[PDB]
Amino acid sequence: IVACDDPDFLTSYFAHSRLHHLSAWKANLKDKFLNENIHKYTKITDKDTYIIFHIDFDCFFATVAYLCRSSSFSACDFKRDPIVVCHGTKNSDIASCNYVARSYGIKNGMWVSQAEKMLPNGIKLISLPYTFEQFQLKSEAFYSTLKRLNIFNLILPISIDEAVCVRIIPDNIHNTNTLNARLCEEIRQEIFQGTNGCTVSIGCSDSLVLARLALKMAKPNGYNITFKSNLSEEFWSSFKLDDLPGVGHSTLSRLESTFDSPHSLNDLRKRYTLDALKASVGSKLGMKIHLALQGQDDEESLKILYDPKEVLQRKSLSIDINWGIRFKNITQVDLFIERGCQYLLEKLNEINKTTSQITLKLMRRCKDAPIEPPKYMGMGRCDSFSRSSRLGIPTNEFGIIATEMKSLYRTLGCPPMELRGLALQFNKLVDVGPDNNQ
DNA sequence: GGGGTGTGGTAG
DNA sequence: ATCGCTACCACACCCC
Ligand SMILES: Nc1ncnc2c1ncn2[C@H]1C[C@H](O)[C@@H](COP(=O)(O)OP(=O)(O)OP(=O)(O)O)O1
Ligand SMILES: [Ca+2]
Ligand SMILES: [Ca+2]
Ligand SMILES: [Ca+2]
Repeated sequence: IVACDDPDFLTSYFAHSRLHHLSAWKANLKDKFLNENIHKYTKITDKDTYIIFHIDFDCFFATVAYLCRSSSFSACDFKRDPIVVCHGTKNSDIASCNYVARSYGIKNGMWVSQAEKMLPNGIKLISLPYTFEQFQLKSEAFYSTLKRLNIFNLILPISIDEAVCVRIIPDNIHNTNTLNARLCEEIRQEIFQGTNGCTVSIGCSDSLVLARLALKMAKPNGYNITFKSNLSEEFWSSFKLDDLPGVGHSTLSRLESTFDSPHSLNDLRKRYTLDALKASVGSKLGMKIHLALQGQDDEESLKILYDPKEVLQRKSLSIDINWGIRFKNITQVDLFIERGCQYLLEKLNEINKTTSQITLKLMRRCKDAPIEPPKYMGMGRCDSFSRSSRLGIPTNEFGIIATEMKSLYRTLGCPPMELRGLALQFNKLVDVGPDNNQ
């Protein structure tokens, strides 16, 4: 039990937080891409022709947590039991669940107590603990396999368990689906072997957006090849609106309110007009969804193909702690800001950078919300407040940054006992080169 | 056109 | 108990 006023809190929270791990793993994968390719341009151009293989472990955490589960939990079958990965017993997030559990309607992000109610009396919910180190070792095997194949002009990391692999098809060369299905089946089999029993699915197409939908269609433990030329009403009628990239819960609600609750991408595409779409969800997102409904990528999503090094370059750096924040006085808040600043500066120094703009953001208990929320140590219902500050010259100096961060906190007027969450952000970073003279 | 701010949204 | 992170894109409204 490490409390937020304990010097070890940040270490212990990050050690347990799957969302921290996902974000740290992604950041390390992007920096490794930059280093591996530091002397390899490997350029893709608008005139070039390519195929995308979008590869993703099926229920990654649940599959690995099961394969490596301790003897305390020997009594469960992956193919017949509803398995979830989570920390606790009641208001604890399901990090991952297996397709059996999903068959009952259970979803990642659900609380355990909610997913228990969805099980007909008789079947038992099996909760496995996280196995963070093994998640990363299986991932290592995965990215190693992908590299060893020497069949992709570009291997873009998406997350610990997900990558977008680009193969250039030269104008002279003739591609067949015979070749694609075999590349698909090789990848799936090598990864199954290299990871001791983990399965991936694969979407294969000639746009990023379609490969993504093809991969959704292929799950679980399969692969799907759907090119622009293969599009059909049958295909579109198989997807929900929030299967589209960029359509999260708020965009879904606006789409359902605007276009009379479509229930498939076929409904949406038979009903929309571009302008009504941009009116409902925004101009750029509107155009993106419009092009997506043709199977086509937008300008922003193509940039990762044309200049992946610019895209994967880190432009800001931050920490967010919105769980376990219970402080009594301004002294302990200041100490915590200081610990956060030191952590962020250690990271900033590891990447040889300075920052010229910082932000403090906080979560303050809603005036009518309970002091202790439903979730143990949760932030509960909160109001967000944020303030930023431009520095004089770029810096990595703790005295400048931590003092300004503590000043920013004071300007937001949040009593320490009402504090439920803090983010510390370095919004602009500057390169440190060999010449640091004035 | 540029830059400025604080907020909202998405994603594994 | 329980570990509700974090990068980056977009927008609204603001300065001349
Ligand atoms: N909040 C979260 N959002 C997404 N993934 C999360 C989250 N918390 C934990 N995870 C885990 C679930 C996975 O094991 C891993 C990668 O996420 P993701 O690929 O979306 O899910 P998944 O592999 O369990 O299911 P799917 O087969 O649908 O991809 O991260
Ligand atoms: Ca996955
Ligand atoms: Ca994934
Ligand atoms: Ca989506």
